[PDB]
Order: sequence, then C-alpha cells, then structure tokens
Amino acid sequence: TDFLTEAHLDLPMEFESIGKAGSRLGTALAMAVDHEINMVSLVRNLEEFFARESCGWCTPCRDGLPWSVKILRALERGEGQPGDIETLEQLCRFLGPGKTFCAHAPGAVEPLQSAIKYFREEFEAGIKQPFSNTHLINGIQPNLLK
Amino acid sequence: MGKLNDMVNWGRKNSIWPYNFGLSCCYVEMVTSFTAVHDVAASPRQADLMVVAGTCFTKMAPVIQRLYDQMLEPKWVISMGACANSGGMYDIYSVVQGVDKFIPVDVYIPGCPPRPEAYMQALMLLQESIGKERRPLSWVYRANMQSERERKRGERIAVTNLRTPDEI
Ligand code: SF4
Ligand code: SF4
Repeated sequence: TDFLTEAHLDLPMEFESIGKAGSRLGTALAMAVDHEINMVSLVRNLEEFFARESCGWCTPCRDGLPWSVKILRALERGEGQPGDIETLEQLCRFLGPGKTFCAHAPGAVEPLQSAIKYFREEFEAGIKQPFSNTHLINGIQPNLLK
Repeated sequence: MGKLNDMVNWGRKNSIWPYNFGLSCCYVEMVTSFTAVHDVAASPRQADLMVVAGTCFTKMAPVIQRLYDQMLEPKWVISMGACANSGGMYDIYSVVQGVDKFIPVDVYIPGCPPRPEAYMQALMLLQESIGKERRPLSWVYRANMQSERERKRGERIAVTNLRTPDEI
C-alpha cells in the first residue's frame, strides 16, 4: 500500500476514503514509520521483498523490480547517478494495473511512488556520483552526446 | 654471352617508357604522380610499358585491346587499382571483371586508388622481374619470381602495435 503522511491521519479507514487519498485500505493493518527510519532503506527492503517474491511469469515485475532494487541499493550507498529517480518513476508508471500479468507489481510499486512523492529529498540525497555507463576504450573516440 | 644478356636486360630495365592509359580516378592519381612532390621521374608504338589504371568497361575494352596490340615487343603491363585487377567494386553488367581477362598483366597493384608510391614500388618490382628473366638476343621464358606476400610475411606478422586512430 502507498505511504501516507501525518496530514492524512485524520481520515476514516474505509475503502473509498483511503482510495481517494492515493492509497488502498488493504488489510487495514497499518504500519507506523517514525522519523529516524530512512525512507530509502525502508523502500529498499520492501522492493527486495517484492522482487524476491515475484513468481517470474511476466517481464515487468521479473526484470524491473530487481532494477529498482539495485537503484535503491545504490541510493543507500550514496552511489546513485542522475536518472535513477527518473528510472524509478518510469518503473512506477509502467508497472501499474494491466501492464503486468497480476496485481503483485502494482502493489510493489505503490510504496516506491508514494515515498518518491512525499520524501523525494532523501532519494535526491542518494545521488552523489556522475552518470557513467561505459568505460573508455583506448583507440576509439566516444560519441559525446549533449 | 652471360654478361651480354645481363647488360641487355639492364638496358631494358633502366629505360622504361610508360603509356599511362588510364580511364578513371586511378588515372587522376597518376596525373598527380607526375608532380615534383612525388618525383616519379608518348605513343603506343614506341612505348614499352602499358599501365592500365582504371575501370575496363565493356565499351572501352576494344580500345584497350587495340592499344595493347599496337605496342611492340618487349611489352609489359601493370594493372593499377581494384578495377583493373578484378573489376573491383563494380561487379556489374557493364564492367569487364579485370583487365587480365583479355590482356596479360605483369604486375598488379591493389588499391582504390593506389597512391603514387605504390606505382613506384610496382616499377621497382617490374624492373626486378625484367632483370631476372631472359629473352632471345636476336631473331620467351619469364622468371617465376617469389611472391611479395610470402617474402614480406615475416616483417608483416612481426608487427605488434600501431598508432591509435584517436590522435593524428
Ligand atoms: S506481476 Fe504477478 S504474474 Fe507478473 S511476475 Fe510478478 S508475481 Fe508473477
Ligand atoms: S580502382 Fe577505385 S580509384 Fe581506381 S578506377 Fe576503380 S573506382 Fe576509381
């Protein structure tokens, strides 16, 4: 289920009330996260669970949840690179209902998109190194894209 | 007798007048060969070398054949570039695939186009071929020379590192 802030705490625990806030009522067993818990570490743990409890049937969950897991590990270690948060956002948009074979992956990407929506500063604080995907090959001049 | 044939072949190899009958880009490279920056230094009747440098088209082939027949013995032929050797990149309906389909060729030059120093190297090769064979003194057994490929094999395979294309 999506994370909610303390401003959403004054809200009845009904299906339509939580749904209109941008979440799901779910099993109505709420979990409270205090201030000293890092949001990136919490979502990293959640995505590790969701990416190892995938059944492996369909490509977006099977091959896109581990990519989000690796990105969140990099953001944990301060080894994130520019474009990682954009990759997480695109993964959240492309693992929604109907894109994947079952509803495991929408429920997987709900905490990620909610924590990006409400706690974006920590994910941006995870990015501390320039984007490098290649290595220089001696003899070949690279294509310096702008 | 032995020195006489050597002096005859020496005279033939140290005096060679080319009839540079070129037809295309290769001919323009040979035009650039005559300038003072390369230092390379008529009629088919008195010329002794025919340098076929360019594409041998199906319509230009009778001209090349006639101009080779107008020459007189001893006569030598150097093919320049991929077109004169094999037809080159023009495996097409209107191109004869190599000038050696209809006239014998003594020295072949790969390239498209060869640079003029390759033509000077082929002149050296033709001079060695002339000096090694022997012809009747008065009124033809060409020497089977070692190919340049196997002769130059050791110094070519021994090459390890080359300058990278990034710098100049
Ligand atoms: S979204 Fe569902 S069907 Fe697709 S791989 Fe994940 S658990 Fe399996
Ligand atoms: S071998 Fe190449 S450079 Fe020479 S005539 Fe043919 S196309 Fe032109």
